[PDB]
Amino acid sequence: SYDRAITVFSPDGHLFQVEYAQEAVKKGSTAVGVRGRDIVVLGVEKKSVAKLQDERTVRKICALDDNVCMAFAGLTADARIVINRARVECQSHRLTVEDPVTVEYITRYIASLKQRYTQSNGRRPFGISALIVGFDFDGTPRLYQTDPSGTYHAWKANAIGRGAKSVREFLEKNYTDEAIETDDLTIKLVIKALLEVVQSGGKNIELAVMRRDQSLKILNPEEIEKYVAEIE
Amino acid sequence: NQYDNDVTVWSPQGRIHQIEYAMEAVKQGSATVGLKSKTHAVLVALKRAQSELAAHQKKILHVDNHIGISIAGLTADARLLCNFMRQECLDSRFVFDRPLPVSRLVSLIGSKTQIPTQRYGRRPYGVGLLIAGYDDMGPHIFQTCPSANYFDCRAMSIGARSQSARTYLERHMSEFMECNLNELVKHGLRALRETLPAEQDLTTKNVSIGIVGKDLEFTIYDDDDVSPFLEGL
Amino acid sequence: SSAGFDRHITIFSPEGRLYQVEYAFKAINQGGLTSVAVRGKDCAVIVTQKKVPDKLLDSSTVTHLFKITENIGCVMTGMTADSRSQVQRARYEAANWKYKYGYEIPVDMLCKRIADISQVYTQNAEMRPLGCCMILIGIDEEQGPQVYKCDPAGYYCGFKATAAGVKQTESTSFLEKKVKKKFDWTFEQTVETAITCLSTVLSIDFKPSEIEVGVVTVENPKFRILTEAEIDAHLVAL
Amino acid sequence: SRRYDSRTTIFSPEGRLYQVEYAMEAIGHAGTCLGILANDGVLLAAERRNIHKLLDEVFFSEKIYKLNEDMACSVAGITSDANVLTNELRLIAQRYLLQYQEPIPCEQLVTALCDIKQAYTQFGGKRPFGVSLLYIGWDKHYGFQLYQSDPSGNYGGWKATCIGNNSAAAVSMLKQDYKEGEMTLKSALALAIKVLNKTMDVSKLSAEKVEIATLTRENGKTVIRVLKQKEVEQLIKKHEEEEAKAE
Amino acid sequence: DRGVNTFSPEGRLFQVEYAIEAIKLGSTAIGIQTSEGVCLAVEKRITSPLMEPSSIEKIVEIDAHIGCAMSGLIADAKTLIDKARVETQNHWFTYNETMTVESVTQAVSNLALQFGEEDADPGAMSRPFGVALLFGGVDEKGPQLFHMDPSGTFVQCDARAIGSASEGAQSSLQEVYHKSMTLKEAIKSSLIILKQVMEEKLNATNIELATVQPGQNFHMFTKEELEEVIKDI
Amino acid sequence: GYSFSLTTFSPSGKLVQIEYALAAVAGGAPSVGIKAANGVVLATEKKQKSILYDERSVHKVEPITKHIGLVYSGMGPDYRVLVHRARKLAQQYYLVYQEPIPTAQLVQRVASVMQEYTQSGGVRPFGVSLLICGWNEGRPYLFQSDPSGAYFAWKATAMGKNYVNGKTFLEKRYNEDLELEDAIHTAILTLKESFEGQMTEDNIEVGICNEAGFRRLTPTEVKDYLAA
Amino acid sequence: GYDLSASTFSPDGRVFQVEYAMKAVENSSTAIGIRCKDGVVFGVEKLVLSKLYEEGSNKRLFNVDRHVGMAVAGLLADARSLADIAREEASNFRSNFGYNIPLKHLADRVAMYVHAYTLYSAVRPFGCSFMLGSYSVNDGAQLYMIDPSGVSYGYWGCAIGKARQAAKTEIEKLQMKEMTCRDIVKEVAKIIYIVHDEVKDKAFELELSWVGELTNGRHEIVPKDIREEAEKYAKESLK
Amino acid sequence: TTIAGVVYKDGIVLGADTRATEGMVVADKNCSKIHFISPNIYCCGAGTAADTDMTTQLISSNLELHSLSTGRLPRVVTANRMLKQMLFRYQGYIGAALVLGGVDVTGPHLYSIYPHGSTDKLPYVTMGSGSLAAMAVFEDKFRPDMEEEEAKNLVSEAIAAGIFNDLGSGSNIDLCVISKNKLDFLRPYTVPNKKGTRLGRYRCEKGTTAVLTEKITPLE
Repeated sequence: SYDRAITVFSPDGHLFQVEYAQEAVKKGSTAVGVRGRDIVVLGVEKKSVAKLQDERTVRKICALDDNVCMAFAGLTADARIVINRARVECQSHRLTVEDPVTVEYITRYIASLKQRYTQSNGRRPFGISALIVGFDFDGTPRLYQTDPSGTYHAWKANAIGRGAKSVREFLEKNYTDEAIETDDLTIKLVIKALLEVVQSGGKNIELAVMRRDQSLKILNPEEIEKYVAEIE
Repeated sequence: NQYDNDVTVWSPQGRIHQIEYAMEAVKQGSATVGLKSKTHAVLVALKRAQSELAAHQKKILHVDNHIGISIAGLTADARLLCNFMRQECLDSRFVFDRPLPVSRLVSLIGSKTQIPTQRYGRRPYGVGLLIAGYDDMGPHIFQTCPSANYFDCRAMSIGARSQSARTYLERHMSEFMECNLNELVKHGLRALRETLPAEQDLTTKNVSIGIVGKDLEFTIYDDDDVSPFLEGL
Repeated sequence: SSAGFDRHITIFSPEGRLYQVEYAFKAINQGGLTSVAVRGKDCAVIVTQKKVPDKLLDSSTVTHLFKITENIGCVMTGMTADSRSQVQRARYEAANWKYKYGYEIPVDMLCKRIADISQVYTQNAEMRPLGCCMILIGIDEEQGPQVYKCDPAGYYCGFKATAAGVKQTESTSFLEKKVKKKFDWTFEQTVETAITCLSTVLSIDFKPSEIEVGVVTVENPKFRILTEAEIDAHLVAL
Repeated sequence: SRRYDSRTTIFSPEGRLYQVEYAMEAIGHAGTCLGILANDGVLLAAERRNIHKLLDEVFFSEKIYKLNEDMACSVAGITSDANVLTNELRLIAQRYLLQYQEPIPCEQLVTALCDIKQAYTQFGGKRPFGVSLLYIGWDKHYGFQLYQSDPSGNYGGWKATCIGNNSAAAVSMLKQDYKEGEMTLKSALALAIKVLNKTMDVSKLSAEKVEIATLTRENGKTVIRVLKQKEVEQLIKKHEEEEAKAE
Repeated sequence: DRGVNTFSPEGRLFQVEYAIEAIKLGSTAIGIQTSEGVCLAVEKRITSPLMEPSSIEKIVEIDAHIGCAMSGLIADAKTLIDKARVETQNHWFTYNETMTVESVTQAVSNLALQFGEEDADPGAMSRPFGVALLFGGVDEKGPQLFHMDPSGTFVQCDARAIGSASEGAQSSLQEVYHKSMTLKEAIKSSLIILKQVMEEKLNATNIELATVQPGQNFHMFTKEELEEVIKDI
Repeated sequence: GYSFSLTTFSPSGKLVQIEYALAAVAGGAPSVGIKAANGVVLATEKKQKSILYDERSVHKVEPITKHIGLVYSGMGPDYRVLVHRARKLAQQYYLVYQEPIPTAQLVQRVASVMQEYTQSGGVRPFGVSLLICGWNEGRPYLFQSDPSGAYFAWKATAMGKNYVNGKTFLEKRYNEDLELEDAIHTAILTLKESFEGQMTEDNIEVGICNEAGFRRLTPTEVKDYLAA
Repeated sequence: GYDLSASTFSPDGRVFQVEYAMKAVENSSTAIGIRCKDGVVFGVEKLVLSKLYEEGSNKRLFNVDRHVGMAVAGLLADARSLADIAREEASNFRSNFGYNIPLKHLADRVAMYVHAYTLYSAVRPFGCSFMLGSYSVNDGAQLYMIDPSGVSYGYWGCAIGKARQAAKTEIEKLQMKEMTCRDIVKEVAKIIYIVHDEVKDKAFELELSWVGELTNGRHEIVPKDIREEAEKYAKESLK
Repeated sequence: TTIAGVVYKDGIVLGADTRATEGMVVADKNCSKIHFISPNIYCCGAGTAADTDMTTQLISSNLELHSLSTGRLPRVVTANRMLKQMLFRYQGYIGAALVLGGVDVTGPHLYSIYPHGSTDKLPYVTMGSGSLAAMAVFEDKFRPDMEEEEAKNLVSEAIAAGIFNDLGSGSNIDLCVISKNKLDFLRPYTVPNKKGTRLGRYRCEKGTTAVLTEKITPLE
């Protein structure tokens, strides 16, 4: 087996591999999500299509289980391993507890994996950051962001990838209790945040809204454009 | 340049540079001392004061009834090597089913310290040790170098300003043969006072003294139990 | 040239020369000795120098001639630390033949398995190629005398007149000159031929104490060392 | 010993991997291969870099390396690394037959591979795969499929794309000539040569330097048949007649 | 460039010297040991208002009578808190008694400085723990407060200041602390120092308090009871 | 053992290590095979710097199986590794399918063994370019295995020193209608281009593979072919 | 960078890590022994660093087996390492064959273990050099050395310490093969006292042991009665 | 099953039946109990056929590396110490009973290999279920240093003696002859009895069988 020291301490206490892992996800796609009232809205940005690509395989937004659905940004490869692992653990809690997972219990496991690979020998740290949305047994919306350092935090709204700080500035200003009440305004808030970074116009994004009754269904591009003419 | 960063590289002078860097960690730290008399052996350990609010340190551990140890330098490998003696002394009651002679204990520790020195990716234990024990041959005082070398001393001091402490040991060494329970710690206290700064003083709070002997089992004495032993200052 | 780790470990040089193998060629020169062997028809002889610089040395326990098997001896030139390593190995190789395969191992199969171990060194940077060169003699039921050599490079190529050590280069000129006369001086006196080699290039003419000779014959297939008195029997002939 | 380690798994100060960056340079100098997804089926193409005459071909193909009864691949890169990838896919695709007993979907097969391709880019301290290859196949649900697997393990669906040398200008020319839904098995064969003529230095191809295999379904079963040299040469002449009329 | 185990001319062990420098970049936490109990206050350092403060807890419950406090990197902290929760239950596995606070930090400090890059373990730490931990609880010996060194050194501290504000705060703790202080007096006196070192405005939102009493198990103060102390300051 | 690879990609992205591996084969003993209609002829140059060497032991052309044999250009000990491997990979076929192994099958197994030492660390690649020939399904087989592990099907190729110039004479005169007897003549003429010396019956080891199987020619039988 | 590795041989075909380890003996105090008719006498000059050491500490005389003793030189750390290793083949050889291990045998076993560490760079090669000796009916007096590279030579005499080539100068003229065990003690200490350095070094302790017919083939330390005869003879010869 | 062998002047002779019976019912009358080890050395078999089969090829490939690496001819005693080494590892689980014989540089050698690993050296040995009746013939007419035709007459007389006695042997007699140079192997050496000619005709006319469904798939 390969046993070597990859992530080691430096002067001031910085970790190079942990800091360099963030540089990968900051250069990826921009993923934005908002925690609403009865609905959670999440969407990602697509680089390019040019009619030659299958829109199914380029999807960043995935589904860990019925209640919890996770999307990622940045390097796509590493996310494939986590999603394959997490979906196994979505059944593990349903196995023992006989209840679906919460947004925290699926995040702790994903946070625990990133911790182990920022420390243990021979394994490089994940260069990915994910935004996990889901509802509890009571339908309370929850959003827990995962970090490549292995920690996690909660957010009403936040962005990852390119322009994550610029979009966060737009989210703090326009977030109101009236936006989370109206399903439209909740969806419109996410679209306006995604259109700020995109200067090319059109629809470069794949928008998916996950409700309670009839959970999540990915919105068709015509349904996405339906809300573009209203905000234009 | 490329010598100091590897454990198994031999210096052009023929020594191990890593052992030279392993001993410096022991030479810099809290000071401890130990002694042995005819029927008894007494050790004195100074607990370095980091702040007035917090407790100073813990420099002494209980190995077995007839064996005890003081530690210096790093606490990590200290308790590590202690856990060895914890199991080895219990193995003495398992296999031999008697008190383990201290002469054999220094050989087992030496075999444990030599393994990481001879392999790649393994640092030598950076913890100096001072062992006090008793057997049918009488009390003994053994010094454990951070290197695999084993020492046997009548007296010694491990810590900062240990030269002045050894200087005091070069005088009364002849008087250490005949002493009672009071004169034992009497030499030990003033021995530790030589390592203390000129602006400090030896009190009951910063002193920890283990005592093991023929009819006296090893027992750690806190600031309260050392009151009758400091009256000779 | 040396680019990066070429010189430090075993990897392809820009010319693919395997510098570590070339550095092992000069490892035999550290001993400063020389060993020669020449095979006859019904006999085989090994004549090499035994240097005793210190009178405190025990001449019986210090030798380059070791018993390998009943019918096969050996002489080695190089670092004694590397020398003694092949001793137990070649014994492990031959005893595995006598147990599994179940009979006496030929010099060909005994020296072939040695190169299988030596080739492991060239491909692994963890372990260094040994600088010892083995020279074995033995009597075969068909080919008769068998002289095979294993170098640090892993060549089991068999010789007729053998040379080793620092003088291995110039000593061939004495041996290559023998291609005229029949079979490179193949007699029952071949013992005298190998003695002449070492004395010719070094211009010494060793005494009976400085010569050690193993011999295997059709009459005596077992490997045997000759006493200093028996060495003088050949020395008085010249 | 850390002194002799090249540190392949360390991240760059920009967040990349030096071994994965140079892996794309490998396939950049390798042979050019392309593929087209159509309604009637799926095809491929390859530019053989060996023009020597005495070279033979023992078992019908060279770089095709049929993966299973339901699909094959096309590789551009080091032939060595491309040989193990075929050995691994043929196992996993048959491990599907074990665990499933259906035809394996092209989306599921590329998954299990690109997940194994990532391990060498993650742990083990070993160099990654230097082969960026393609897939042609058919499944029960989405039908004919074409995928592109990078050396890093990130794959995506492609209707028309290119790999190997000059894939940049290739794909740029495929955007104009491709049509969604109107691609048949025939017209897609004739369009593939147009790119192969501009990429290759010579004006015309001898059909020996190229190999085209067709994948379609007939009588409820998928049939994979490599086009014979006569079938390729006759199809090249059809493209030669169109070039004379267009000028 | 260097191995996992390397000593300098001091022989610190480089990696720990760099691991301690990571604690100085973490949040500030100050515990206080009084006769009534031990209070723990940790600054959350909320970056943006959209962050939910209820999801971040740097003070977690370990045993019924024993809590936890962390500072610096939280990533490694989420491990030991799961390990310490086992160690507390490991004492219930045998002795059928509440685990002494002394043996808690004592057992958790054993895993400190267990690492290596050569044949150590199919997986294990490639770097030591860069997290500082403050453990506290009330046992039959009374309330106690401990501190953990990345080198594994554990020490009992009446009042300890860690984090980015640790410099200059330990000098302030010596003046304000006494032996007659009650639990409520230590609470208010702690937040006053925390309010000065905080760059933002201290309020019931970003502050986290917990108390342990001999008659009351581990308990936390919600935003209501937190504001009561804020109003008094 | 070092787990990390000793061979990594260049910034150019050609692997460096196997690129320097071709420099080793370019300096080894040349070997030229020829594929004929009824069989295959193999002849290599065995050079011995002195008569002191014994040529009744070392064979550059050694039988792998009954119907398959192997000639090499490159390092001696690296070739010894392959001989033991090529013969054991065939026993994995023989113990299982109880038939003769196709040459196309045996070479592809060697191609996988070539790569394991190029990628995995602690081990260097092989510096030997193999040439394997066999007779199966009534068809001749002549292959060449590069150090990288990419098998190339050849008819008449050239290895060793001046292998680029070796293909010259082969491309000049080569006929597919030739038979086993006619192919032996052209096999010597290729090595006869530049021998840097005088070739004799002991300076060349010839072998053939056909319906009769694989074997080697004694120095006496080769002398008949040395009359030209 | 040829020095750094264990593995490497330098363009001259020389292993530096063994040579760098060989210098560990030249920096160590003198320990010598003499091979006589009825056995072999061991001796060690033990440097006293401080007077606080208990008498008999830092013991350089190891007892390997009933007929085999050990006198170690160089670093005491690696000396004790091969001590217990020498106790392995000692307890092994008798657990299988059932004999007291002949010194020729044991000299082969420990030589492979020392050489096993010179092949790899993952371990540091042992630089210590220790002496072994045995006396038996068949073998008689036997004295062998184990080099830091794993080389084993037979010796009629031994000179090891800070002074090596200078110590064998007086060992050059002995004629001890005409003398018996109890008469070697006067010759041993006589060589030890004259090679001591009174400038850098200050005080030393004399520890002597031998195996012979008077000991019935048992390895034991010389009693103080005969030990005091050293200073009563060898010290008087110093003048 | 009855296998036997003898040692004549210039070589040895092996023999075996063709009858392989599963339980009390005959299975294969074409079965070959004699197997090929090396060109100069062959081996017989008895007991469990499948166990002897695979064991034969396990040792056969091992001698292939031998003969090819050594370049010389394999020896009888060589393969003999392989069988008892492999059978001793299984402590008698494998019921393979083998008879090994051949001509090496030393000369003719014949061995008897028992399942437990016991090996003997004899000029004649008999194994199998009919090893008893077959041994009785060798205990009578065996003469040292016989001729080639004298051995084939003695062996075939012993095998046929067991065939006419033991129930597990018959249907044909197989022999093998190995000399120092020439080699002779005749599978169908002697057929003791042949099947009688059928009197009536059991052939049924086409269409007498009821067929429900029929499918025909063409091929190239």
